[PDB]
Amino acid sequence: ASMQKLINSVQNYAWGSKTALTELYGIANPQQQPMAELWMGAHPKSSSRITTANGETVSLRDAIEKNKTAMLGEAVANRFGELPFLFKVLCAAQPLSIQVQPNKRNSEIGFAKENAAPMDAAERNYKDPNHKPELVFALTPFLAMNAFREFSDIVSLLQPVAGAHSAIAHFLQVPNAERLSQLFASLLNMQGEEKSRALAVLKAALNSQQGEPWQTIRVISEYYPDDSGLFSPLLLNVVKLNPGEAMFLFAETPHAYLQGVALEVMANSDNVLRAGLTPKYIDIPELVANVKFEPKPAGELLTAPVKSGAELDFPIPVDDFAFSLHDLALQETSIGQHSAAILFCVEGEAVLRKDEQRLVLKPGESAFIGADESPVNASGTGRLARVYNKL
Repeated sequence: ASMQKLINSVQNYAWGSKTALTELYGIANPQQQPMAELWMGAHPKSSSRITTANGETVSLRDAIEKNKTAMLGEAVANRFGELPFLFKVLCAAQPLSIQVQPNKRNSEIGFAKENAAPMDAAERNYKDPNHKPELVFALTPFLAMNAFREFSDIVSLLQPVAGAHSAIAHFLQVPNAERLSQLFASLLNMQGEEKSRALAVLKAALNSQQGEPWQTIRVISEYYPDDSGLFSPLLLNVVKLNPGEAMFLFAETPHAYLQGVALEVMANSDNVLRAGLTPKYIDIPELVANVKFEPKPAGELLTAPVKSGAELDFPIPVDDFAFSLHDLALQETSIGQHSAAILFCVEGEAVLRKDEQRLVLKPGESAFIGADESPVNASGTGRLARVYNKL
């Protein structure tokens, strides 16, 4: 088959929505399980599968291993040696942890620092030496946090909780990167009476303070009542993405997914440094060494796409992946790339054609197109999301 309909894995993590994938796409869930992530790719823990001329399904990862140049293209093959991204539908029924991704050089350093002394333990920050760029694209209204607010923005939000902790008063007297870093670390490091004081003062402020981000803190607090993370909407931008909007998650920058359904594209790494809204241990010094305490203004948070014909590209400052949306109509458009691609039906209904082969995708279904099989022609109605490499 020139085009391969994907059989995909759904991770049933405890935080997933019991309904989102069913409401959006008709995906069955009779056991009423939490369906947290739908994986499109070649991850070894749970690769997508494809069907052979034969009738057998095979791992997409194994099929790529067997024919890398043909499937990935020479460029991706020689640079990555594998499908360099994982593509997901994320369906957060509750807020998730704050995270930070180290950049490439520090991932390499950290990965070698740690090898020299316990793989799947919980002081293991670097499970690998790859970086982890990500893009999120909203499928329903998507509440997230991303990056530090402008300092005057933080100063204004902290005033009502100045008495919460002395690190707050400290930042207020001189609101700079250094004191923001001390504040961030002190908040995460709070214990016992120090922490309960800080949390008591924050909970009370929620009665005197209306609107955002206070409202966001209320939402988080239903799931994380004793977490120092509750201060983070006062330091970090809270953003509500409308469906069709995207944000690229830069390295060294805190972020969190709080509510709603999105597509996510990432490079392949299981590194994560957590920075709150988690019960796990956090290595605060390592976290701090990997955060850029530089404000990001709200106007620069969303990725500005570029529209050319039926294609809306989302420019990504990283090589690991690219991402585009394709408006479908009756007349075919050619969708071609020098890499492997995964095409995913966001809404409507797509007919892919490659010569005589016709493959129909309904919303939520996806197909893999090997490098040797580009281009394919698309028609129908709605939109197709495409993940690929521009290299």
